[PDB]
Amino acid sequence: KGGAKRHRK
Amino acid sequence: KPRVLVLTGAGISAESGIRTFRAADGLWEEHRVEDVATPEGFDRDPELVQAFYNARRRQLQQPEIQPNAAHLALAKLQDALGDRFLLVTQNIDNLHERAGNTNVIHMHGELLKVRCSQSGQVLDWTGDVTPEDKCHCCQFPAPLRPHVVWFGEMPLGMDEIYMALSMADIFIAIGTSGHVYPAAGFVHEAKLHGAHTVELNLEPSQVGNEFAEKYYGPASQVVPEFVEKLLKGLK
Ligand SMILES: [Zn+2]
Repeated sequence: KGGAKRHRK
Repeated sequence: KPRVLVLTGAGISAESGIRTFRAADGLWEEHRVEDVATPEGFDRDPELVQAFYNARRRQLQQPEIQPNAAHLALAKLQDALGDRFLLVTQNIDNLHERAGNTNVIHMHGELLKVRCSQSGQVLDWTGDVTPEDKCHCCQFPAPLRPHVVWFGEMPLGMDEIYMALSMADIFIAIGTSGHVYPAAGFVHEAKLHGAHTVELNLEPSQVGNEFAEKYYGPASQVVPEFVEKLLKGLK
């Protein structure tokens, strides 16, 4: 769960 | 008695001398995150990316870099709570381990580890990675990469983390910016499953308003103060 590491924007 | 889950981010290690991506300009050590923390970036210029992690890995082990009082407080918190405590960190440093914490979940990996690009086997590794450094786990030796989760990759330990998010009675996020997902969404999951949520930070995070209780200031003062308050409260 949670999806991949990603930055907001 | 309460189950306590702590999530730490880069802020906790700032007083120790470790910097991170400051989303104001989206630069980490004056590099664009695209170039030093994505699979594409590593595909495009592996020499630069390996050099970048080599520099970070060397800097982490310099004598001036030490756990600070916030790290020590979290080790005291684990000592007090034992199996009812879990520490998850976004950080790739080893300052929690140096402070005395054990069983730390490094959801974004560890700067002092590398990974076989073929088998996925993980090695402790304190020195530079050069192109001559290949794995010892494969018949056909494969290049090693930092065991660091890049943007676009799946974080580590997520099943255990989500389990702890549900199980927690108290969720404390320390030194997080609120801009890096999925970690920045953990507070929502914790709240969903009934935890009391606490933010300890130098600067309020993007998601700070979702937290029930919050204290701001230098980590080395705020985190020990909160750990003392919590342990007194627990008796
Ligand atoms: Zn291998």
